Amino acid sequence: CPSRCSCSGTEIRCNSKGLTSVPTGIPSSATRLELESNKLQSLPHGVFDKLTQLTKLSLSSNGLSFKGCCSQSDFGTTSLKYLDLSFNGVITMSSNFLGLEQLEHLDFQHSNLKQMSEFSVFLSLRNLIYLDISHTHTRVAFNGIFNGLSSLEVLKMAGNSFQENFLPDIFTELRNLTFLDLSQCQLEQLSPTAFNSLSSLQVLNMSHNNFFSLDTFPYKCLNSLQVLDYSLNHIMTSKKQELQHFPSSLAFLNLTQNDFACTCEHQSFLQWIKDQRQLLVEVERMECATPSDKQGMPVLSLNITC
Ligand SMILES: *[C@@H]1O[C@H](CO[C@H]2O[C@@H](C)[C@@H](O)[C@@H](O)[C@@H]2O)[C@@H](O[C@@H]2O[C@H](CO)[C@@H](O[C@@H]3O[C@H](CO)[C@@H](O)[C@H](O)[C@@H]3O)[C@H](O)[C@H]2NC(C)=O)[C@H](O)[C@H]1NC(C)=O
Ligand SMILES: *[C@@H]1O[C@H](CO)[C@@H](O[C@@H]2O[C@H](CO)[C@@H](O[C@@H]3O[C@H](CO)[C@@H](O)[C@H](O)[C@@H]3O)[C@H](O)[C@H]2NC(C)=O)[C@H](O)[C@H]1NC(C)=O
Ligand SMILES: *[C@@H]1O[C@H](CO)[C@@H](O[C@@H]2O[C@H](CO)[C@@H](O)[C@H](O)[C@H]2NC(C)=O)[C@H](O)[C@H]1NC(C)=O
Ligand SMILES: *[C@@H]1O[C@H](CO)[C@@H](O[C@@H]2O[C@H](CO)[C@@H](O)[C@H](O)[C@H]2NC(C)=O)[C@H](O)[C@H]1NC(C)=O
Repeated sequence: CPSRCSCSGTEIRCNSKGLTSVPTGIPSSATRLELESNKLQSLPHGVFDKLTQLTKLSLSSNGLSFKGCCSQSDFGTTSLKYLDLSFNGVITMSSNFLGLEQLEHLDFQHSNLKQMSEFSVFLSLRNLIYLDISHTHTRVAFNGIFNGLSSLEVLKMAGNSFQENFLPDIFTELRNLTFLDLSQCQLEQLSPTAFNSLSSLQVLNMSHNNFFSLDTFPYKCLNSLQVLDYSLNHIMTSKKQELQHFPSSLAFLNLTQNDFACTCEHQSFLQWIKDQRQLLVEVERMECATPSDKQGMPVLSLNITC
């Protein structure tokens, strides 16, 4: 077993050891390798060339930058199923996962991704089930960003942003999605058809965007949806005057910490909000932001009159 590592079968873990270099003598038989929470600032060229049996690799939480990710030439193996490069430096995409088509789990969270959003870099990853590109300084504009991800079930993309603060139809190929995190993306508007193909979606996180309205129409097709998180937006009205119901599958609607406008101008919307009581969570944290004389009051404890 390499120095400062723990070995079990073909698995090697060398985590939180303050390592500045990759341990020497890692055997070619290794199938899983974790070097997480260390101080690796660079990897010598072809350091992984002998690790041809690797199915799992995590380099999470180091100071690594990749001038050309990601390919079998970068990691030696062509049988990688799990790659975690989260909490690192700059990751530039020069190769579209050449030789890494077996990937099932991919994590880039809190690393600065470059040359990804303008292209369809995931085109070959027909087996990918989990993708995390949260907080990657990604500006979404090109609609084909996720082309190829037919099998995807979990998509986390929190802490990014969209051209024109607009959510386009970027999920149309992702029919197997069960979890979608779009929180903290500065969103203000969405395509009415953005979620129409997502019949298996169970959790949709829209928390801490910049929406001023809430409607039921974009969620009409979401007949597997259980949790809808709209906390921390600026919701005070709806596009449509006549709001319907959310899908019957829905169990939780989070509207806490929205800047509700408790005025006669929004009597109808607020009445509809009251009627969603059985869906709502922590109702004490649903408070009026305006007008001044009602600021801080729980929305459900108010009867607005004109
Ligand atoms: C927010 O509003 C609700 C409902 O609004 C109704 O309030 C009543 C008083 C009336 O003006 C009506 O036109 C409104 O639509 C308030 O809930 C109601 O509270 C009153 C007073 O406690 C209840 O009245 C009582 O009714 C029973 C018979 O049902 C009588 O025996 C009593 O004498 C008494 O009059 C009424 O039942 C409540 N409504 C129901 C059934 O939930 C609520 O208090 C109010 N909140 C505030 C303070 O803003
Ligand atoms: C708005 O309200 C919803 C519903 O109460 C909150 O959703 C909750 O979010 C947390 C954190 O994501 C979930 O906890 C997670 O649970 C799974 C196990 O199911 C576990 O693997 C994770 O480690 C984590 O603990 C929780 O399940 C979820 N609640 C429900 C009922 O779905 C949400 O946090 C609220 N939003 C904000 C910003 O407060
Ligand atoms: C989407 O998910 C479903 C599972 O709900 C996949 O369908 C299964 O596919 C396997 C073969 O890999 C079959 O053995 C199962 O019988 C299928 N389940 C049923 C009953 O439909 C489907 O392949 C996934 N789609 C993609 C493109 O990955
Ligand atoms: C939606 O995303 C937000 C973050 O954008 C989640 O809220 C955070 O939850 C974690 C627990 O995993 C806490 O450590 C943070 O303090 C929370 N942050 C905020 C914004 O208060 C939220 O849990 C997500 N919702 C769902 C349903 O998963």
